[PDB]
Amino acid sequence: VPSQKTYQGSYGFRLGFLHSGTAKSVTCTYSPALNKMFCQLAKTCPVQLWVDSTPPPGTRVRAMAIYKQSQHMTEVVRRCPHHERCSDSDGLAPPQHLIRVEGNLRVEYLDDRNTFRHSVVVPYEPPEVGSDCTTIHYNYMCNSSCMGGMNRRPILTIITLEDSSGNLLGRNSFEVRVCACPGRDRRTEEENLRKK
Amino acid sequence: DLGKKLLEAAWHGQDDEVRILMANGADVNATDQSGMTPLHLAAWRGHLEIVEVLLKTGADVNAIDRWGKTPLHLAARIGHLEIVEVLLKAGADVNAQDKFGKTPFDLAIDNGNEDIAEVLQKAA
Ligand SMILES: [Zn+2]
Repeated sequence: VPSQKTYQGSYGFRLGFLHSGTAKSVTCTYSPALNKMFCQLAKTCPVQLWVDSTPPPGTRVRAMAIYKQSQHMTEVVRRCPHHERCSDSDGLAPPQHLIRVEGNLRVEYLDDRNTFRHSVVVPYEPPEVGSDCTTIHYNYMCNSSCMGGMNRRPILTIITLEDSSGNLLGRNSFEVRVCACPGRDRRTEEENLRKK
Repeated sequence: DLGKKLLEAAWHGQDDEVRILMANGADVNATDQSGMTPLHLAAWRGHLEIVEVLLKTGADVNAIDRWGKTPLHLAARIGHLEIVEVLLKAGADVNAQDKFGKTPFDLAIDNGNEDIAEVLQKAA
């Protein structure tokens, strides 16, 4: 069962997100109070890799979804049958994978031979000149509400920094809700947290 | 634990959340897994207003992380000029060496931050 434990590690690995607010038409927004991303289906979700020191060439960055609730954590997170069969692949992603990376021709998609879990992995590259972080553009390809799939169960995304052999260098995670109205839902869930 | 929440609020730049946490006395001296304080994190990300409120609140301007860096080290490395200026005014130690033997000036030089290196040398 995939670890979700924050592990900043020797390279001081953290995640950053944009400040996108809660307006009616927002497509991706991150709640620091909830450590939770709210986003629309198939829209660009920028995730920033911040490191205190640069990991070596050959380092890779893996993303994987798991169910947040203990009673569901052993079930593989997959797209629902409707979306698996709707012929919407970009030509790189297998149609069953929930998480895609856009804009990177070196992306690789893994179906674990033993656990059957899906993940998507790109080579780590240092920030561009002038930039302080490396940005990966993720897409989530089912709504949280998809009945044949996540069926309204919250998920976590786990981002792992790995060496070329798959050994752990660092780990971070965040909750995700994929929904029609991310701004509205972020505003609602943040108001609920204030009450509890 | 309000210290852990303040670390993450300072890192993500949530001014309103930082204000609420500090209004509840969240520990400004809390440290994350890398030994960074809220002041370190805001100095790294470039959140000037959060840096300033932490300095008004008894945060140790010269706290060191697990690699020996102070907040001024981070601001000098990344290139946050206004934060460098306010850290210096608050008593940041220009001579502090991290575990690579580097002062903030050295990190400014190493990262091509010319204007900050000039500021730091005049304050040496
Ligand atoms: Zn679906």
